[PDB]
Amino acid sequence: MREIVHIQAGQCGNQIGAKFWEVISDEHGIDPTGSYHGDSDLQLERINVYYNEATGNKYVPRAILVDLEPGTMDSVRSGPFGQIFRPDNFVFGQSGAGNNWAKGHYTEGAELVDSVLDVVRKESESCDCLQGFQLTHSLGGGTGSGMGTLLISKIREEYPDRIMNTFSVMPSPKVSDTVVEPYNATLSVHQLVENTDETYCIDNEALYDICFRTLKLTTPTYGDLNHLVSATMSGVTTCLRFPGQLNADLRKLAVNMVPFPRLHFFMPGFAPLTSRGSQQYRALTVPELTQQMFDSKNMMAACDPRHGRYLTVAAIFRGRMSMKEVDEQMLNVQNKNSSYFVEWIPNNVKTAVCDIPPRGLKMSATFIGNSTAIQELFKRISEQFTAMFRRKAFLHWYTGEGMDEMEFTEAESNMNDLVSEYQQYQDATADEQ
Amino acid sequence: ASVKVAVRVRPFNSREMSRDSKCIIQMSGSTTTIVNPKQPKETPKSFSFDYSYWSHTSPEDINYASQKQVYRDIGEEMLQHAFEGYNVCIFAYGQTGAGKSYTMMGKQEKDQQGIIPQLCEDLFSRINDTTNDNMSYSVEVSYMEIYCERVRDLLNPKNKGNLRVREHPLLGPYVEDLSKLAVTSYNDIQDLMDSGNKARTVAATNMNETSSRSHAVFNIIFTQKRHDAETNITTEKVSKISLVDLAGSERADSTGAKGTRLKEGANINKSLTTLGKVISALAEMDSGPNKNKKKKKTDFIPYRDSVLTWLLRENLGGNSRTAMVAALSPADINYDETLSTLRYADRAKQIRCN
Amino acid sequence: MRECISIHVGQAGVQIGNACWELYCLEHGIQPDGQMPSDKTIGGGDDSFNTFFSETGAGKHVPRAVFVDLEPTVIDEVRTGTYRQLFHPEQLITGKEDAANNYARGHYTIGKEIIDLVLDRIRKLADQCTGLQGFLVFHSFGGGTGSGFTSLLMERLSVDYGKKSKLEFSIYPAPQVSTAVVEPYNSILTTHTTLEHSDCAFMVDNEAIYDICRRNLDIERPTYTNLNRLISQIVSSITASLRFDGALNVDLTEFQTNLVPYPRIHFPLATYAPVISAEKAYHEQLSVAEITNACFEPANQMVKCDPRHGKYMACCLLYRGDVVPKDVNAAIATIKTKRSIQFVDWCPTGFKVGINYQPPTVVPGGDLAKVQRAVCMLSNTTAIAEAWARLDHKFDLMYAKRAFVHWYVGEGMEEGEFSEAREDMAALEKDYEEVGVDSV
Ligand SMILES: CC(=O)O[C@H]1C(=O)[C@@]2(C)[C@H]([C@H](OC(=O)c3ccccc3)[C@]3(O)C[C@H](OC(=O)[C@H](O)[C@@H](NC(=O)c4ccccc4)c4ccccc4)C(C)=C1C3(C)C)[C@]1(OC(C)=O)CO[C@@H]1C[C@@H]2O
Ligand SMILES: Nc1nc2c(ncn2[C@@H]2O[C@H](COP(=O)(O)OP(=O)(O)OP(=O)(O)O)[C@@H](O)[C@H]2O)c(=O)[nH]1
Ligand SMILES: Nc1nc2c(ncn2[C@@H]2O[C@H](COP(=O)(O)OP(=O)(O)O)[C@@H](O)[C@H]2O)c(=O)[nH]1
Ligand SMILES: [Mg+2]
Repeated sequence: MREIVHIQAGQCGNQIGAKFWEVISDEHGIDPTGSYHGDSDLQLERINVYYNEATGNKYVPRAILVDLEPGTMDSVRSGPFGQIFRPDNFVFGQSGAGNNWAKGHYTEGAELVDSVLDVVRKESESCDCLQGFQLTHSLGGGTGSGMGTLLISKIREEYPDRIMNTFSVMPSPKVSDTVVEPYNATLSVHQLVENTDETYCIDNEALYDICFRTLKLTTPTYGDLNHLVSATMSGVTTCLRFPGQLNADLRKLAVNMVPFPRLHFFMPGFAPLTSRGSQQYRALTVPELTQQMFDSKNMMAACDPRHGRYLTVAAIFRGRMSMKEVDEQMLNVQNKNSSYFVEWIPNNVKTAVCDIPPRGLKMSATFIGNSTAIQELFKRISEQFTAMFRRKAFLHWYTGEGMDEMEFTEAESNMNDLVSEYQQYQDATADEQ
Repeated sequence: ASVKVAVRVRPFNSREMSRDSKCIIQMSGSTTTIVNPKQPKETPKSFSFDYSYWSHTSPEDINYASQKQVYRDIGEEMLQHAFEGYNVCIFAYGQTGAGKSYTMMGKQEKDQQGIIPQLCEDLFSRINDTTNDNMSYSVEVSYMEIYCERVRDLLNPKNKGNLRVREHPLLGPYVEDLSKLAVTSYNDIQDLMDSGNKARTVAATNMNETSSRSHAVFNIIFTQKRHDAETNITTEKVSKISLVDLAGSERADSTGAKGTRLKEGANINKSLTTLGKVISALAEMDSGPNKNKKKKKTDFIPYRDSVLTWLLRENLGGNSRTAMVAALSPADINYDETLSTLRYADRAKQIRCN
Repeated sequence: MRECISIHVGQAGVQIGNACWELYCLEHGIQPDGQMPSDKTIGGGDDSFNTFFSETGAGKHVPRAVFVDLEPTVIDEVRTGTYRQLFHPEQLITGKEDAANNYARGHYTIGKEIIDLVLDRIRKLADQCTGLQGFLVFHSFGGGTGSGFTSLLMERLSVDYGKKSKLEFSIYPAPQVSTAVVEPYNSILTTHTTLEHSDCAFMVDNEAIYDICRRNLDIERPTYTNLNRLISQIVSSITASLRFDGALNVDLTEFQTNLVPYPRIHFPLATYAPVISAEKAYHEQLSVAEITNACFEPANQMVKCDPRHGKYMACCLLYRGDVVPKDVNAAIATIKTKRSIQFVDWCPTGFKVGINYQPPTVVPGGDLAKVQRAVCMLSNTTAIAEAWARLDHKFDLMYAKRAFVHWYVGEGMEEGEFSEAREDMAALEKDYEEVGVDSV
């Protein structure tokens, strides 16, 4: 039994995790009270992947909620699915990080890390065969970055062989709500590239553009972005919970998408997306899904694939469909857009097909890209970093917590090195003399 | 950045001579060829290396690679490089009983010694000879072990905790709270090496009860100090000479134990693969500009894929000389281990034979 | 008497086994639950043919097979599907993770501690037997479970059952269609065990079967079920000589004697001629000559290779249904006069023939038309090297930079094994080239 432990630290991660549990409970037919009222027996075939059984037939999510402030915890508990969680797993403090990485990692998180790791150990011991971990956290700078990387470091030390997964919202240039984003982003990504095994980049600007252009919404809110991220998260772990003609377990992906250990930053996407106004005019089929899948506007990281080349791609289909159609469509995408794909790799489109589509769709698809452009997402942050590190703009708050200056330089150098390896393989040729 | 690879053959030991033990490795100038013992008559597989050394039989006047000849070939030139001011790295690789200690350390009688005693003795002698009233030399040493991608101290008798690794912006990678003791003569170095080799982590496996489980580094830092009279000493050049003991590559069938043994074997295999990749790309880079000239911008060496290649960043490239020694077991019983050793030795710019 | 053990490893082998056992139960009259009304109604005969089933006292029929896997998701479908009551509950499933498309994980990190149970179950099955003839291992290249566990299991069974034949049926990577990024590594690692231990390893390709489905069956969007049914028909045609009466029967030892000139060239292609839809079943005669000619058409081959770019060195035609030796001899005489079909100078006999009286059985809800006659052609030919050669090219482009190797070395493997496998495949290709050169 492949079962996963879920953690959620910070405000953004907690909100996304709440919507994720909403979506998962809807998929598996779990009421907010924790009881089953679904339709098909297949929902109970692999309920233990995310849930744990409780004596009165009930089901408790295998979730651990973390935050330094109590507001997000109260908001989640005072919510639609607030009562589904285990109260003993609500570990939190009473002093916020104040958008301070040093405060989250070194001073305030050091006191709580023992409690969160004790709860994580209790949850992990009960599992028959643990597969991996999940952790939702934004790189804004508060509880998320600091205590998330602390948790990843501790768990990687404790469980060196179980697959680690994270879902993160990168900073954006046009959408920003705090003044110290680049520092926290660089400091967090140092530990992420050191420790994690898969990280799925998410950008608020891309989600807003998807909302305005593809979904044609008028006044999007955070709920829609959490909905999209939840769709991606559910799509990634579809083959552990339902059967299909071709299974794509998390470790299969870990082998397939990652050529070298450090290039494990991925670009997510979902299809179909119709805007509730052009639903009648669209023909939902595998060729059309593939057309929407490899479109620049449909990716959530705010990067242009046309400004790079793909190292790897994974298309997790869900529904009843022919394998010839999928294979031919992936081959056509390879041949028609050959200039945007790496040459050394003979085939770089992993394929997965599941038998149980979403609740209200005949078929759906999840996209997991790995391309060079992603450099442009990191590169901009580095520029901003220099623009505030040339003068030590706000470092005196971090140094107060006991962080030396050199750590910033180390993290910046690691950023630059990671950018250099994505370009290493991105000019399209490599020969002549 | 030039890489020179050497492979050496050892004599039989007491156990091998006690049993019915043949010789299976043949060497001609620079080409080494193996022949299967349990399936003859197929085709002795052949490889080419930068140096092939025959110390098997005895001082056989005809083509017998003495220890001093290997020293003059590798260690003396790289010691000249170290004295010039640039960095140096030396690797030792091979399975248990393959005879890598016979080359690195050698016999204790100091008549047919290893690379390390000759290198240290010549270093101290040249330091003594040129020590005039102005030029001042300093030598310091340290010893660390890389175990499951964690650095541990071998000289300090504290509890075996994991030290931290940092990147100084100018001095490059380094290790925090690493013990560093000064030396004056080879006797202190020998005592430190004995204590460190006693302190290292080993475990019993299905091939040897005291098989290595971790990589090791003996770093020696050499500092020059000019003493012109004007107003300054001008530290001038700081040259590092590093010695690396590499654990043997492992297959799960040989080490079938579950738990810590499998994890250790996997980490050793990953680290060795990354090290070979880095050395191969380094050799290609050295060959190109030397002959080709295409500054090829800088391409990119994956220097951050492991801790062993990360700590030795300043010695493995930029401007320095690298070398490696692979010991071969001549017995047929260890044919697979020897074949794996040659297969690893094929790295660092494989060349053409026949 | 005449008994074979059918082992299925991985998702591909398990699903082909589902199709195979569906077809066998349909052929023999055994209902899914495993009961057989024919014996109790008649009280005579031997409809419980021992080649695939064992009969208990109560009248049930347990198939002779073990369905090994590492993901519960596939075997649990069988354990709760239509045929839940057919099999022994000893399905040999591993309560752990998958091979993750890693040969090492299948071989010697996760495969261990479960191979003992698989071998013990095979020991019990063979001890129940009295006239065991061979094994039928179903797997597929390109997968960690397939390659690794088939290699380990074949090694153990060769050490334990070295005197018994071991047939293999496998799916090879297509020239362009592929559903994973590490298929060449897995196939190359499978080379060094499929060659030495298996006595005759059969090959199929998905792209060729898709083309067959499109051109003949007129299915524009086929899925894996049709491919599995075609493979099941091929295996049934191969094995029919051991069960039903026939004028010219062929045993497995006869197959190995006729199709294998030298030990290292036991890798023939297989094909089925009358793969025709019901709509086009009319407007045609489907005589012996027509099906025999259709067998040698390049379009009808199930591996993407050109027969015209080589020379046949062995051919074995297994006919089923209303056939007589006169028509077969006439068809072979017709084929021998064609210039395109070129035969080696050292095989003057050329063709082997067998005939059986049992026609093909139509699976309900399938796509193959009812036909009075059918033929399965096995062909040892030199063209297959091309299907190998392209794959090596893929491997080369993936090994000049050590991409994805660290996942394999992190599970107990060295980078020299890749070179060992590459040289073994090169030796196989050179031997195949050597065989076809005309003598003087
Ligand atoms: C015409 C019809 O059938 O109604 C659809 C619908 O109109 C559309 C527009 C839906 C609709 O989605 C949105 O409008 C939307 C807006 C912002 C962010 C996300 C979604 C729908 O809301 C979403 C909803 O989707 C689901 O039920 C999926 O299962 C989805 N979400 C949930 O199950 C869910 C559960 C609890 C609470 C909220 C949502 C899902 C997708 C992947 C993995 C798991 C779940 C459906 C059927 C519709 C509506 C209701 C209008 C779409 O749904 C998705 C995300 O697949 C958006 O584009 C698709 C295409 C559909 O045609
Ligand atoms: N003909 C046919 N081929 C299949 C089928 N299912 C999977 N395949 C092929 O099998 C290949 C994967 O190799 P497998 O050995 O089957 O993978 P697996 O059985 O799931 O084993 P793991 O990789 O360990 O999960 C894919 O490239 C598919 O093309 C099937 O049902 N029919
Ligand atoms: N998608 C999403 N992003 C959010 C939400 N709230 C805040 N953010 C992003 O997160 C960043 C702030 O990080 P935050 O979560 O507040 O840090 P925390 O104090 O650890 O919780 C901002 O730059 C926002 O872009 C939300 O509800 N949804
Ligand atoms: Mg599988």
